[PDB]
Amino acid sequence: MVLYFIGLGLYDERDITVKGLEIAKKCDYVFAEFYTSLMAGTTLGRIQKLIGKEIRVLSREDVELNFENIVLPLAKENDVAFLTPGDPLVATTHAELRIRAKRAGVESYVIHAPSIYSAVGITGLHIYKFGKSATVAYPEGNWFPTSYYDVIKENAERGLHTLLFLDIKAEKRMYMTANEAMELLLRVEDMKKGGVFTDDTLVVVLARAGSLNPTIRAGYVKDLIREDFGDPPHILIVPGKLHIVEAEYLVEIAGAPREILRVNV
Amino acid sequence: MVLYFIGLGLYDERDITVKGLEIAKKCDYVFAEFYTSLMAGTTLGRIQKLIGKEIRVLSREDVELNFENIVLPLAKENDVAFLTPGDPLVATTHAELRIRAKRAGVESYVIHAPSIYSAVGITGLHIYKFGKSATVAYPEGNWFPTSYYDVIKENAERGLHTLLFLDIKAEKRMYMTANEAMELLLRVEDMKKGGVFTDDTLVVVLARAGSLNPTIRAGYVKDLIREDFGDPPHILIVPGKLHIVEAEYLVEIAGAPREILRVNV
Ligand SMILES: Nc1ncnc2c1ncn2[C@@H]1O[C@H](CSCC[C@H](N)C(=O)O)[C@@H](O)[C@H]1O
Repeated sequence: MVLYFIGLGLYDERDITVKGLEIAKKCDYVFAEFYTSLMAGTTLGRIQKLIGKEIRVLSREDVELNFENIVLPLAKENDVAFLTPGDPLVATTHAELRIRAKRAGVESYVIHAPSIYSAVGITGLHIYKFGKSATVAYPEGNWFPTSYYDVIKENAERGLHTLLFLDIKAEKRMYMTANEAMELLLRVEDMKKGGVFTDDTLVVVLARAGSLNPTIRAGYVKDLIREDFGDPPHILIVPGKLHIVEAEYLVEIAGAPREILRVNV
Repeated sequence: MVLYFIGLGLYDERDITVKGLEIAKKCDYVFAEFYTSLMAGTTLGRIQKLIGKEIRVLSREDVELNFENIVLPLAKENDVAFLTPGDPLVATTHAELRIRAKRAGVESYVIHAPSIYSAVGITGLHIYKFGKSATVAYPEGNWFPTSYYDVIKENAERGLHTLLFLDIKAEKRMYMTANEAMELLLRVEDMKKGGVFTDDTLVVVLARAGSLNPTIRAGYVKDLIREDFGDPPHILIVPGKLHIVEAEYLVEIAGAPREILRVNV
């Protein structure tokens, strides 16, 4: 008699909230997708073990095309759950699935979970200072995406930071790295030459948020473009004008160039 | 030798992640702060009983002035947990505390949890479209702060949504309602006449996020300004131009008027 959208969190199976676990343990059927993001700290088995239910995984197509044929039909006579990495409604199009649920006469509920969108708080950058966000997508064929480049520009002009979700092709097991994302951004700089992303632009990389030992680094592109930030997933951030306290955290915690301390007011 | 920054999540004692609960249980000492925000759906006692540990509450002064004298000493020789509502380090002042830990030769780890900053995804508004964030503060005495008005203006100007955290007098335990916030914004409009917030402005109200039954309502100020959204906490959102999918969700799930489909898209 219900459908639950339950978030699994940032890194491993324990990133689920107690609410989400207690509820998932009591559902009759459990579905999940693992294409919107990457949980590099667990495995399907451990999750199934933690929840104590068989977890039927779905592909982007099963979801996007047959959600109402695969999941909804059961939600009518049973308690069904749909799991996702991080928060189920952040940087996905899952929200519209609630509309399908409604249109099918199924009540739906949402259980949140830690999201990279808020997790960036660990970088020491003020969350309220983040502007519009964007995704650095893989180029395909002769199509060259540049929108994400303009987002950075627009925010930087207001002194705001930019959060850059990195692309992903789960079926191919391809998880864009920050290094890759930086390369792509430099290329776009050649094209537009708007002085947005150069070798002297300060950036911050967060890898494996949620793990006890995430990788947090801040520095100039020229020096990080070649750095190894560990296994994915990675997120890239282009800070705006920094508050002194932010710079302090970047230098003290993310080992950034001690020079960023002398901010330009 | 270890300090754990553990987030308590959105609303009640079950909004902590399994990771945060287990880690908290294995800690020798447990501290908590409830001045950046509160956990409206639970009590200190319900949290203590869930953690199975005595929890010492610290004031703003305790943390901001004597964190190194109250919390860190015990960390140098034990496993200490510092709990906070939401997701740690989303609150501006938190990050600075990791530096203090370092200064004392103490290791600190962060255990994330759902933040309202990311939970707003349940409103159907695309997360990437959220711009700079602001807080609607209660005017007091000869001080009438209004920057939050300019934040809406700059965001909406760029087609971006604006998340407004509503003021909370933690000690006094008073919550600013969305209605109160709307009234304030209508007054700030009469003073700046910038056409940023009026009776015809479309807004979204999210109450008790995290709860299984939050209140998600969308509509024009003139219709919502005196509507009862239930118990706190309330979050107010002034969306920018809407993508049709966002609008369809607001109408179908948040009871928004069909009118927004042609006026705000
Ligand atoms: N633990 C983590 N560390 C760093 N980046 C992460 C991450 N989890 C997700 N991301 C980033 O976000 C992208 C997925 S976008 C979907 C986000 C998800 N709903 C959430 O709430 O987090 C990834 O490609 C990656 O760039």
